[PDB]
Amino acid sequence: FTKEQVFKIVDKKLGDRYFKDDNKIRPLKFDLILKSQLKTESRDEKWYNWNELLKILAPIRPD
Amino acid sequence: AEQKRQLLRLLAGLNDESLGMAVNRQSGVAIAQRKESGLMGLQTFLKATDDMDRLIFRLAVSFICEY
Repeated sequence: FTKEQVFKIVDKKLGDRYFKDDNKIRPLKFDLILKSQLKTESRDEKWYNWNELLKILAPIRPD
Repeated sequence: AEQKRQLLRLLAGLNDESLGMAVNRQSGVAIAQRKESGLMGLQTFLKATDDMDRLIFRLAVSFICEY
């Protein structure tokens, strides 16, 4: 995957957080952990995580 | 005859008759919902219908974005 191929798929913030390089994704050996889950779309998973996080953070820190 | 009459419903995946429960399980269509699983025996047929619907809508989007 080239850099312009990556930036056509992901958002601008997700691309800018990783590339601070040499125009290539270079993951190391001890960097990633593989966790299995149910196949769901990314926006639905982020919506459920946002919902549980806002229901957790309501009594402890409202601001 | 009664045994084969029950086995006819068994062999077509209509065992675990919860279709009336399954259609009331599809009332929640709120924002982000899954299949809300009922049956298991007919799931091959539902999956083949899902894949053909995905191919149909890919071709329909390719026609709409072109004509």
